[PDB]
Amino acid sequence: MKAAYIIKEVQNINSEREGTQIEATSLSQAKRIASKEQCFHGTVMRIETVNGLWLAYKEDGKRWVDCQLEHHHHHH
Repeated sequence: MKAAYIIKEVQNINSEREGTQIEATSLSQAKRIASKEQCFHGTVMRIETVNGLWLAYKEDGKRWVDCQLEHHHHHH
């Protein structure tokens, strides 16, 4: 089944902008779509859920960085 993702192209890793709605059948496929859709040299592509959770992002010339998906809990 397709899932909804949001792809953002941002100037800086810790920047926020409106993204674009995509559908993809896996996170792997969403990453392929996001890299293909990059419009500007030197920006960061980020994949989020519709609820705004960071899933992964990629700077130019670097590999995808996968982000932590679970809510925090106390370890002590």
